[PDB]
Amino acid sequence: ISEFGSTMARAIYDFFSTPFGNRGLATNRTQLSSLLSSSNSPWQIVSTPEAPYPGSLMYQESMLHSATVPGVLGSRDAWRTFNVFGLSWTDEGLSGLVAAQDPPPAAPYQPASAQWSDLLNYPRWANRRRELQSKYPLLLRSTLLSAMRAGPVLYVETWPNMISGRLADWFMSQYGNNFVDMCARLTQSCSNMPVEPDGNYDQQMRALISLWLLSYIGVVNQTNTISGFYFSSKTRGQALDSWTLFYTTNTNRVQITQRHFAYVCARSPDWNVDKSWIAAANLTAIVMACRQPPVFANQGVINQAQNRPGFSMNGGTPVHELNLLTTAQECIRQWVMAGLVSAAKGQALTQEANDFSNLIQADLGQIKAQDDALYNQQPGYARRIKPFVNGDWTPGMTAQALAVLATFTA
Repeated sequence: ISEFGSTMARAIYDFFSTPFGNRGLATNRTQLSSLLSSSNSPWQIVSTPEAPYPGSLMYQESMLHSATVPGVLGSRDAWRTFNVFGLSWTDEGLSGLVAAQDPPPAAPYQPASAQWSDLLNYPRWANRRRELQSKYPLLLRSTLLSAMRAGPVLYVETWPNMISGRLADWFMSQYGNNFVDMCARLTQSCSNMPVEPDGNYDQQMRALISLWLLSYIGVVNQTNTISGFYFSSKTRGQALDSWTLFYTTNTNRVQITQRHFAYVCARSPDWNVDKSWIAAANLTAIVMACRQPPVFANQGVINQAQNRPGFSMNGGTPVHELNLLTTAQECIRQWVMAGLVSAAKGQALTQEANDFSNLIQADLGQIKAQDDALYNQQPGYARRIKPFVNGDWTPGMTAQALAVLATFTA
């Protein structure tokens, strides 16, 4: 940890496309169509058959970027004849995606699997910088999901008396609010981009992610607060989980002595149902977009994402992983230990977590198995969620990540 953190404005605008397998990019035109806005814009538990989970849109949008963006970078007129999956751009500014001609003007673009793009090769983005910067958090979010072996990474940073001054008043203005609402409002505030490293929006987003995470893992709770603040949920690891911002006058307040940083990813596929992890993953992309962030350890990203200058390196910042169930269980263990619930209410809670994780393993397991089968056999099949492997359900290195995160209060 540099004592200052990541103060450098962003100067490199790299994009990493989604890995795909034997039958190409696991999307089609019906799925891509479904992601667009009323105005045809790709840049603007409510499940659907097409997108079963919250984490579905994240994956499916990474395929939309990978299909549509890397193919127009060739120049100023690329958009006139460019088409992919039956879609074409409306203008050089990539405002909207509409139906292509068929036959098209040129041969349709072929997405490439797990491939890097320098987005500054787009002449318009090289000259009108503010219009790349405003799209880049979306594009970075895709890039990071594609580079991750499992679920989405979080940017996790604490610093000496981090919630104070106007940042304190800001958190107090949100007393009793839901975490996901807070995240959506900040996304909302960032639309008109000007996000400077260490500015107000930046410091809010970083402090929100780590306040939340440290409550998610149980080390921050009502007996152990950051400048009074903590998130709470009545349930833990369960369908009903809902994190509310609370404030305490009279309980222990941590004394952060130094700056702390970690990248933390979700190992287990239940990340797909976790709205708070996903909302934290979205802020993470806005936070990372505005700066040059820590360089990833190579072992933290898939093979095709290694050794990208400014992004990944031998010796980079490690990516810690969390099995979500293990973490729910550990959170609960922290709550019993803090005297926040009885030892018997701890068991009830563990059992409702274990029980919910059972229904999610099975629902995702079947989505996986159907998707895998259909991807290999049905041409032009649209996968509904990022591919995973059954081993992602083990704890893995969860305990290592919990031990590191517990030091973030010191």
